[PDB]
Amino acid sequence: AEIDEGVFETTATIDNGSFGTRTIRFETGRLALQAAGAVVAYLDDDNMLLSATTASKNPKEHFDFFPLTVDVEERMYAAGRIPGSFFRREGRPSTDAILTCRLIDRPLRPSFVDGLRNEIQIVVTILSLDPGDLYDVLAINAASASTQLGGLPFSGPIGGVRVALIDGTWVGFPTVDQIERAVFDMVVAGRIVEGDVAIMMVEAEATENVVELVEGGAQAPTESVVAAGLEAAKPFIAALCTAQQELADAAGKSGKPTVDFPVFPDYGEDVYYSVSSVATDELAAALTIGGKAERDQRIDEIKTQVVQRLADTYEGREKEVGAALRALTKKLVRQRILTDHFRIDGRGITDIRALSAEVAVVPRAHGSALFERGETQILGVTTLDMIKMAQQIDSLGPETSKRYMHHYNFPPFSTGETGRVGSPKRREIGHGALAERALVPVLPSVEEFPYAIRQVSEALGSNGSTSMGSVCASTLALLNAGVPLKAPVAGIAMGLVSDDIQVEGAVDGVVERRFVTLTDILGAEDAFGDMDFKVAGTKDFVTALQLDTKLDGIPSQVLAGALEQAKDARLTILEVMAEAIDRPDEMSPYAPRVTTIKVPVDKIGEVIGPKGKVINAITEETGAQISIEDDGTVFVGATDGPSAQAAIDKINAIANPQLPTVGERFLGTVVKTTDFGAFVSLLPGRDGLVHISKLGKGKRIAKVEDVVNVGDKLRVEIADIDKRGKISLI
Amino acid sequence: AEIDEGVFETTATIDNGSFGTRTIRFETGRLALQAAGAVVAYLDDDNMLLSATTASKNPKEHFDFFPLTVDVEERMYAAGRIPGSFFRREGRPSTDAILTCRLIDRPLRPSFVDGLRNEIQIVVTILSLDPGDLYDVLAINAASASTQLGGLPFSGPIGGVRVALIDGTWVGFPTVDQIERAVFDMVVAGRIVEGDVAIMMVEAEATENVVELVEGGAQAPTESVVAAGLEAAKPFIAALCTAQQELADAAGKSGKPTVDFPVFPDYGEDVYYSVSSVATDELAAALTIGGKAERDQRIDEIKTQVVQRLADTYEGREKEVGAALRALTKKLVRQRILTDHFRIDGRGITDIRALSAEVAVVPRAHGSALFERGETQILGVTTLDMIKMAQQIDSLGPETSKRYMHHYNFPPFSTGETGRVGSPKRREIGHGALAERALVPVLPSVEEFPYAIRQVSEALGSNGSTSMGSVCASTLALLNAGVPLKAPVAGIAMGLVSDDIQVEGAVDGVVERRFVTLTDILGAEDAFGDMDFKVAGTKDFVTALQLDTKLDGIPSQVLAGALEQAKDARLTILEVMAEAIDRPDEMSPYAPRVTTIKVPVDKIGEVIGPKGKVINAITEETGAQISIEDDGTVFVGATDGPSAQAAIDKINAIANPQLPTVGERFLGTVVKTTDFGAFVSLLPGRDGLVHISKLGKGKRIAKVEDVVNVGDKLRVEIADIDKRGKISLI
Amino acid sequence: AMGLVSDDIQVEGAVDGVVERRFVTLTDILGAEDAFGDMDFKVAGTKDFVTALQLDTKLDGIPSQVLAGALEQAKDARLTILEVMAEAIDRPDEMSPYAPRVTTIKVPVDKIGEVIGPKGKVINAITEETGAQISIEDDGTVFVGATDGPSAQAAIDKINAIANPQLPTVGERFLGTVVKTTDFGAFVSLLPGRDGLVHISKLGKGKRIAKVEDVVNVGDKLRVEIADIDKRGKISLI
Repeated sequence: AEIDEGVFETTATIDNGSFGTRTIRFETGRLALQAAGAVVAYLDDDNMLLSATTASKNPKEHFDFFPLTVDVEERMYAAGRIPGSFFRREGRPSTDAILTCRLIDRPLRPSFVDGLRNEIQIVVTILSLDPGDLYDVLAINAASASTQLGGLPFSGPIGGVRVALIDGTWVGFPTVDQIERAVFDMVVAGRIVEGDVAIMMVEAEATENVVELVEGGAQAPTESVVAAGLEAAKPFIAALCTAQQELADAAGKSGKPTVDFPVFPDYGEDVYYSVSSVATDELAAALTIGGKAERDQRIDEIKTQVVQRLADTYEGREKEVGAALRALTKKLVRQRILTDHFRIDGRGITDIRALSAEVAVVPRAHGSALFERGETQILGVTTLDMIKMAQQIDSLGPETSKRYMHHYNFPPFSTGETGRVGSPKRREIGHGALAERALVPVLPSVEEFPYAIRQVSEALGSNGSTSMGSVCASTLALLNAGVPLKAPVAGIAMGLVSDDIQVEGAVDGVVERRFVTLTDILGAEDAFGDMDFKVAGTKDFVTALQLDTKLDGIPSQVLAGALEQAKDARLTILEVMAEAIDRPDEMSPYAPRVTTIKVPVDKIGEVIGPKGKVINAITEETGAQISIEDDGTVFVGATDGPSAQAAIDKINAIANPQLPTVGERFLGTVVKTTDFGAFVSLLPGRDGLVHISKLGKGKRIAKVEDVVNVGDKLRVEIADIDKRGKISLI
Repeated sequence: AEIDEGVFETTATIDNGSFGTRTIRFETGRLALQAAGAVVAYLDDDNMLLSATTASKNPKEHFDFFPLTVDVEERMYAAGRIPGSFFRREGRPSTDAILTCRLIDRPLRPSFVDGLRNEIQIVVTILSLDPGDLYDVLAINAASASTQLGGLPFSGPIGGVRVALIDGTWVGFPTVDQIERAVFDMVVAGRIVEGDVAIMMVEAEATENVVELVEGGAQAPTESVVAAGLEAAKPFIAALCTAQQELADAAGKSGKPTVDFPVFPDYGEDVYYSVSSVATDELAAALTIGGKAERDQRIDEIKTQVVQRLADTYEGREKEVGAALRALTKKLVRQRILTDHFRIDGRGITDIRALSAEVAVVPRAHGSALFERGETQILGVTTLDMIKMAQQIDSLGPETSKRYMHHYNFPPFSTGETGRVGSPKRREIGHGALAERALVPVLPSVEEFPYAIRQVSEALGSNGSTSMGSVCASTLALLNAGVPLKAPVAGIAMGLVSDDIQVEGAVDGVVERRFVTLTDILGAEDAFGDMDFKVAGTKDFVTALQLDTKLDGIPSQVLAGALEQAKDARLTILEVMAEAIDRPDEMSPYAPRVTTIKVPVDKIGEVIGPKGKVINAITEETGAQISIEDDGTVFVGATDGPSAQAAIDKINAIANPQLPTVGERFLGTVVKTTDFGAFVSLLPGRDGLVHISKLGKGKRIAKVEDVVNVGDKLRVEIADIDKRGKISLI
Repeated sequence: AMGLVSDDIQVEGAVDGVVERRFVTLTDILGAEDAFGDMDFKVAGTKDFVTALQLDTKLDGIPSQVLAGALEQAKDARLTILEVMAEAIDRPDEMSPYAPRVTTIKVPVDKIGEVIGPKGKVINAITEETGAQISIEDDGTVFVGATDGPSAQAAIDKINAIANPQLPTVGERFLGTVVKTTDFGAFVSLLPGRDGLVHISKLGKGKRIAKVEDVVNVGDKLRVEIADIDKRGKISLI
């Protein structure tokens, strides 16, 4: 066992009520000795991931941001399988790997000492994944433990758990079974400070059967239930963080940092003091008028005047004074928004910016959308095709066949600046994943609507948040394409500014926490904002959330009000949508007309046979571009409507030995006809059953050469064909 | 022939005894006129490669190493075939191309003028490759000729041949047939200096059936036969290098270079004199204590004092100072490892550094290994799967279907420095290929153990040599995986330094040639070493070897002793290794439990025709999807223990039932009937036949139902036992 | 490739203006000539008709009268290089044995369905047993292939010995042996993938059958003779 010193193990016990108990263990020191921090993780004792963070000794100069680059080596051998690629090796990390990478990276950057320059990378390699489990929460927990153990400057460990509303109860670290049983899952990452846990980050979800459960008996996910879920997630985070700190202080490390890290602040305190003291009041006075027409030009001219005024004094320093002006205008806009609460546009705080939506723009495509909310412009397009082609990833997760894949784009010409175009970055994948995760539950079932949907959310220009516009374009396109949505979906971005300055407060202690939740966020608004939710859902139940608290948010009182404002914005957006388009439109004939049919499973051997030919010939000659389906039950389709109907008739005629019903005719492949009998060579192995006396009128033949006379008028017609499957007359 | 004025050609003849003679020819000037070097190569007038070397005129400053970038354009059209990729074009060079790239790049860097910075690239393209031939040795020979002809600063031409021991005889440049017949194939590359050949590189091998040949009558490949192979390869190298030299000096070139090359010495001569003078004997005396604790403190003390007596004196020159310190340090440690006969560890030379091994670490995977030799900690995991999926590369080489693929990993957090994780570099591929080539001979055959083995050698912190640890972890993962290895195999890196020192001699200079063979290598040890083997083999016969002599090694007396030291090291490894685990373990349930069965090929098309369907559907309804392969092997997905056991049981009881006996009662049914008879399908392996004439008990029978009415029991009765053993139903 | 330079200069003329547009079309281009050139064609074609062009006017070219002459110069150079061609090689050479000699045949759709049909595992079995890969489409064309030239002659031999047996001459008889028979008929592999029938007229060679068990036994002697063979690859027995 642990006979040697250096392998420090701990436990993280979670009850999860009466739905089973799972244990989480962190063991350090046995592996990856050289890396600064080598914690591993255990769930149920059948899950194993190893985390490691390594600090570059040589500091970086040309960098100006924090170069924290996280990555997950999602090795294929954790489950008992071999990669299916042409090279038999894991390639570039898949979509789920990049999603988990963004999941781990997001609640780590704010919790770092400002202005760190030495390159820091966190590696989380997967080693064993039981089926039905997700490698998200314990991965981020392990990474937090790893960066904690290494002695890096870190503001305490962060825990991460998944909760799920299953039958009115929340469970931690659920498996796929309860995830299907539950109606609403979210990940929650947080840190405890001063004895209270603060929700650093939460990424929500709606399952693939939430509508059925809500109709079948459940509670509609709303602000109350998500608040309850946060409350239920708090104790699990507390337990995880306590376990992490027990591990950290057990090793005797994470106390005094033996290795110091040179910090690179953007601006000095002296230049800050000088700039603020020389330009504290005139800039505020010029801002307070808010001309809304030339106020911007006035503020630029103040920046120019101040920078020429204090650029002669100090030579060779340019960026720091710009950052100092940024911080100045920062403090002024926050005090202004906490005292009189004006937005950059100058209008109210509880009203959405002007918007407009158009439908049926792209001519040939099966759908279109021009959701044009203010400056943000998003174009969405559907492309319906046969269930033959769809997302078919292979990875450690249990997901195998994605019917609905939601691509995305951030072309450089949209933002207003140049840049290379090619493989999308991680932000693109994250936003597209959020859009798909938000729009999945309302999409219809497979059986009612057997089709493959692909949605591309082109971004034709964007100022701030742009994923919600992508969701709106996606729903517009889905209704225009003919997909029978259960309920149109919509999204909106929700900001919030904290209270850093009180009312005067020289002798009076009062905290006017005027938690202004701005109805929408601009790029500058997100720059000087402190909070963001970006919720999205239908009229009744939310679908996605993304909260990225910097620190010590914990409103616990106005979160309901912010959710209510988001809900009001969502209903306004949906009302404008309904004024634009309301009901699922008729399906446009340019799409392939695939009509489902029902056949017995054992009868497929007669329908398709041993993967036979002639199917491609009929595809070329008529347009029956159907191929071998994985499910077996074949749904043939054709692009043109009349062609689709003709295909239905001819395949229904050729594939089956159809009963001689009323008006039934036989149209097969007649290659040979002879007079010494008859043969139906439909498919090898089996032959069409015939009756000897119903064809020969109860008379036999002796010879073919002499007996068969030239002149035999064959007035032979079948009278009755029964379904017994044998030959017997009276 | 001389078919042009200015095109010079020559020959390279080899006897190869009675196993055929293959002429080798190089002709220059006919192709690639513009590049500085235009050598092409011929083997048996049916193999063609063209080698070119181009020197960049503009010097490179920011570079500090030698930027010799070599690459082989393994053009797919050398054989008569088209690339099978989605774009019909050769993509990134395949594994064998990278292997040849490392094969050529390895014994060229030492044979260059020190401190060269001008970019030099060698391109070796393929044009024709007869099947059964390997494009390795003539490629490096042609590249050597190309670099010699171009007038580049070069030590001298190098020759390389592939020599294989067959039936006690060595044959150079063999085809695949003799290679399969042979038991040991070696590629030797070296130059000739002062009239004597010097072996500059060796890369050994063991064939795919070496053990069966050696047990069928042969000699076990040992140290003596390795020395014999080196001796037999010497004349071929001599002849090849002679041909290269006559080709070069025939052109009138390769004497005084018209084009000169400016060099960038690492450290200056004067700074070397200064550093030596200030730290001649003080540094030696300080290091003589061998404290091994504060040595870093005192060398940094020397560094700071060197700063304060030279950096003020000489400014703008800092890196070459440190180069001087490290060169002088390597000089002292070399002379001391000669005189005092001790290494960095401080203990005996013929002593293996501490080690430990563990088994069954990764829970879910089919195997594991924690070979933890000192600092270099390595991990290995097996993953058994079906034959249908495996490596199926297409290239010029005759290898098509690879069963055992041995991946490798060098994650950045291992060494303790940051890095970019993604596509592996050339060193990763080279080490992984060496490991796979060392392990392949002992792995069992297809028929006894039909499985697809894929193993990854994760590196969890490595200091110096790490491929041998990968091989050890490989044999552990295979042993724990359940595959019956013929004999476990390991290997230990072998170090050795030359002797520039003398026996005292205050006035004369003598030769004291005590070749101390370091039995383990650290990174610094190989940095200031001159000899490294990395041998690996079982108790009886070696499998791999990698010799990389710096220059003028030619021991010829102690190579056997060093190999015996390696033999003792690997015997100690294997003893501890068996102390860890000895015999192949029982097969783990999580693996796909495949059984072995045989079927008539001609008879599959009657009842086994469905194959891809029907059976899969029913066994998925019963909960075990089976991917039955056409070869007869039962490829079934065996995930759960009880499920897998029931699956293999039903399969064994359904596909190969115990052969029927007289008196067995089973109730079958007929499904097909026509005018020419009826097919009876009861069991595979015997197609029973029935008729209607015998159904009348030796009397004419027009109808059957007329005799039997309701209430009669159709008990299967043994009416009579005839000598023919043929009966009919009732 | 044809390259020309525009005459931006006049004949002296400090004040005189003469349009002496010496549009010199350089018949061959070097790298430096392209660098300081002003016109690129890269025209290519056969003796009769051109195929490709690539025009790269820098600025204000519009010759409209000397492009014809440039094309004639290109045609002359093309004819010269094609004469050098003809001196080098003239007619398509012999089809090299090393490359895969694939020979095609044309048969109707009915022949395809009988021989292979739905492309089951029989195609793979034939490929493994002989070494010939066959790609068949129902568009009317029949591609039958084998990589090696010897494999190709083996494949054509099997096709023209199974589908198209040679018609025997007068006086020759062939004696064959069967490995397993039946009573319903013979499982002779005249057409793969299909089993025929033997009529009641020729079962007894003109003899009626009276008793099944008492007289007729299993293991009797039966001879088969060909009636007629067509060139369509059929074996019609009546």
